[PDB]
Amino acid sequence: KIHYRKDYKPSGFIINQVTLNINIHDQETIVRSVLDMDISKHNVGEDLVFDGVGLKINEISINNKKLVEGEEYTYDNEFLTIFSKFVPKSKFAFSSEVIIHPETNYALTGLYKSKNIIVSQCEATGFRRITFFIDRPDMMAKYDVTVTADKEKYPVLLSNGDKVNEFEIPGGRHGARFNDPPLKPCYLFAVVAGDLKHLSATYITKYTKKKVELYVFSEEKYVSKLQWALECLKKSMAFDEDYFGLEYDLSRLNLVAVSDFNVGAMENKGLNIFNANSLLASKKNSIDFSYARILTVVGHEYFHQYTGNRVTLRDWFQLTLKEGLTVHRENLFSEEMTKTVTTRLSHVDLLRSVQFLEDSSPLSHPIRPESYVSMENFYTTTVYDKGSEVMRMYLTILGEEYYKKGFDIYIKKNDGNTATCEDFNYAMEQAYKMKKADNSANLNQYLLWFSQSGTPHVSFKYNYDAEKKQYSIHVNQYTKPDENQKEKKPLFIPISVGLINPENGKEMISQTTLELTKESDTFVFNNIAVKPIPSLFRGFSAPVYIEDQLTDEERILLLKYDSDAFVRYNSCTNIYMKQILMNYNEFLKAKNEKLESFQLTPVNAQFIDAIKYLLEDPHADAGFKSYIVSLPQDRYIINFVSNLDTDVLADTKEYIYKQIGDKLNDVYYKMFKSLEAKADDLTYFNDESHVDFDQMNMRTLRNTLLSLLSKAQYPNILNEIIEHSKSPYPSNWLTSLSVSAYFDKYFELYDKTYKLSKDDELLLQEWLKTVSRSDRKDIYEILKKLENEVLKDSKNPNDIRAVYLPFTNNLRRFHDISGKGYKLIAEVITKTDKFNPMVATQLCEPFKLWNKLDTKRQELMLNEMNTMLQEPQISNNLKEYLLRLTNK
Ligand SMILES: CC(C)(C)C(=O)N[C@@H](C(=O)NO)c1ccc(-c2cccc(/C(N)=N/O)c2)cc1
Ligand SMILES: [Mg+2]
Ligand SMILES: [Zn+2]
Repeated sequence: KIHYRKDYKPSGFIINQVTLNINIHDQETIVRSVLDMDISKHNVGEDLVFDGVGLKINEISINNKKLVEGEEYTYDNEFLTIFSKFVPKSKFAFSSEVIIHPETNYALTGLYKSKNIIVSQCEATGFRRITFFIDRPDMMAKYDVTVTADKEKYPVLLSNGDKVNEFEIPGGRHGARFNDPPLKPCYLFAVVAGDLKHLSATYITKYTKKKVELYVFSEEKYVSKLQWALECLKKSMAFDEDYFGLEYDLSRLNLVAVSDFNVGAMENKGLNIFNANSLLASKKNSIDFSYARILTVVGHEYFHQYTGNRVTLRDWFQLTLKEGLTVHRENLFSEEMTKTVTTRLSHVDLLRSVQFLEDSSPLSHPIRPESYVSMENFYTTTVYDKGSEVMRMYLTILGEEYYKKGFDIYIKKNDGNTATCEDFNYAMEQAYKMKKADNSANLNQYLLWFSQSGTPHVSFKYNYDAEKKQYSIHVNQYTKPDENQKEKKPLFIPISVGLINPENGKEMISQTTLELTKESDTFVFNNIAVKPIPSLFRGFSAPVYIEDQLTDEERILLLKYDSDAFVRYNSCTNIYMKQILMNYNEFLKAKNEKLESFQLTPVNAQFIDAIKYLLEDPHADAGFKSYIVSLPQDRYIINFVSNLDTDVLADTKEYIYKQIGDKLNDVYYKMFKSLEAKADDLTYFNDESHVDFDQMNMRTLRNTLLSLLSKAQYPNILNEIIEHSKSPYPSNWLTSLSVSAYFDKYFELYDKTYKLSKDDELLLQEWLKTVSRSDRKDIYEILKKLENEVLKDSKNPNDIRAVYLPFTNNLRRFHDISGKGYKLIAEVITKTDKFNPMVATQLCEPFKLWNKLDTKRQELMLNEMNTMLQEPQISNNLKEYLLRLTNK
């Protein structure tokens, strides 16, 4: 069935109180539930219909009268229908006892078992897999939850709210009662049982001086990997206090790591549950990225406490209101904590590669969709990351002072209530009126950011009159028509701009944000002493395709002398892209015309000189340096090429890398050697509280340079690779594995790094990723080895994703013209879909670009998708996803 946003209507029923008894046993979990219910004003005497998926009914009742199946109710394993004539017309109690088995729940939705932990996951529609409920976010209720289990196996019992009772039970069992008086939607319900060890701390709030108990949990084996997460939690609480003036309102907050998790983490009230790879880390057993990952994910779930938990959603179409806004708050947090420009750059890099691809694919949708079949296919990079950019633009338009005012209005006005995207825009509009100093100013046009799909294209024309010292910027915006909107409307686009004097590299004007509200506009500047080079969309001030129309000479100057990190980064990107497009077409024509000889346009020499200039600047950011020596992501490039021949693009990249390498390899090597001391500094290796993001960036640079030098077969570089494998940092000795791919010492380091990784679950998954991403000619044989020797029949999403997803980024091998890469992944998708439809859909990501490739590869991918579609036992999740992707 298809749900439509305009069709929203309040339920005809009210659920005031939920009283749960969850009794966990060896071969079953018995769930007893009493729902104190009422009749709403929207009731028209309809049947009482509960959500309830895969529940085994022992008994159901109304006001303690046992109901008879068939006569008074029906249950089709999805909906429990109680005929209206048996439904009371005033306040009543609905009770039920059902049986579920978390032990065999491999979908990881509802209540399930992860190794030796019983854990729940209810967003979005997972609560209905635990007990009967009107499973929607506008059904707010109070929760009284009791959990019982075997004491030896599950000594630690957790749920939302305050633990009010702990008691022993005959037969070596024990129970714990949790009462949570504040109203909440059921997707925020959580329960955890297991042999958990913890680290703890006490946090005192900034303004009201409230004592908050912080707990982080994991299995005993990995308790030593919990410290950084605890630090991140404290940092998160501090930032929301310092930036937004928001304090935590509960007495206790628990973070819990589990090994089997479909996503990163979940913001269950007082009981945040994490993928282990997004909470656990140690410097000996984790790559550098884990530390940024944990900071962001812990921060993300914490910021949800206000934007998501205290102010909730009216319905699932408003998802971006809590997700886009929280990612935004998460990004502000991370930028403040890392104090490096690459943090912002990394988010732009992800958006413009992954989300832009989605936005131009058949899966394209606005951040607030008008319809859905599977809400499990709703949680997208569009909703999250474009949503975050849409939320961030409010800040750019209003400035920090008035944004904080607007955000405060939103929280104060909607605290303890459901809300919609209109509620947030309204709050922002109030601050906009204050800032603009007139009550006529509005943000009605801004709502189009929520409803209109596709990536806007913004192009520029420039003119300078030396006589009148007058400079103008003519701006045009354009969004391609798609299946969502035949006619696209102009958006409110904020363009943060600077003007650089090309003669001395100085700023010519103060900080300025151009407010483009029409299809096109001309912005004029007086008293401009000399023809400037425009610095456009500073900080990437809008989620758009930027077409600056600058010469490479101008882009080089910005790269060298502009103040804004993104514009420098983007100028470099634009120089690369122009080169990539030119060489691609040259290679393409040669292939098509079967030429015996042809010419390639060399890489701009002045550009190479500029890279060398920045690399040799001691005061330049190391992380920034790693970006400029790296070509744009393949998934970014494909947005600019029709019928992309992946082999030709691979040839293009290889030529460009070799050209730059032929001039800069000596510089690369010199830097790789000189960076070693600070990058691999071991001083704080045994201090899990000391995290230096600048240092980790230096390792990123070294490992990027090492990769370039290895591919280039730089003289005696194998020696460097061998010594690199002896480094204590996993980021280094895992890099040594992947860069050794070009040498016969590869399988030696394969065995060495495996032995180092095999005893840590998360580290082994990083090893799998490194092997999967290895630039090997025998990569298919290697994958077969991974399946037979390591992966086997594991149902762990982390294991499966680790083995297969990095390989799909192998431009040359995954897109083998035989189609065997497409066939391989499709088999894994179909296989995975049998027990975990959600992860199966995640594994479909490489097919998202299917209609952007050359016609042969289009046919190959389409055939595999249609083959998957013809699987008799295909899930609703996978089917709907593939149907949309293939325009059926
Ligand atoms: C930060 C990251 C995106 C990695 C994450 O962990 N997000 C979760 C979140 O919002 N935590 O607060 C997240 C991501 C997806 C989902 C979700 C919920 C329901 C369905 C689906 C789904 N079907 N994805 O394909 C995905 C739930 C939580
Ligand atoms: Mg403070
Ligand atoms: Zn979230």
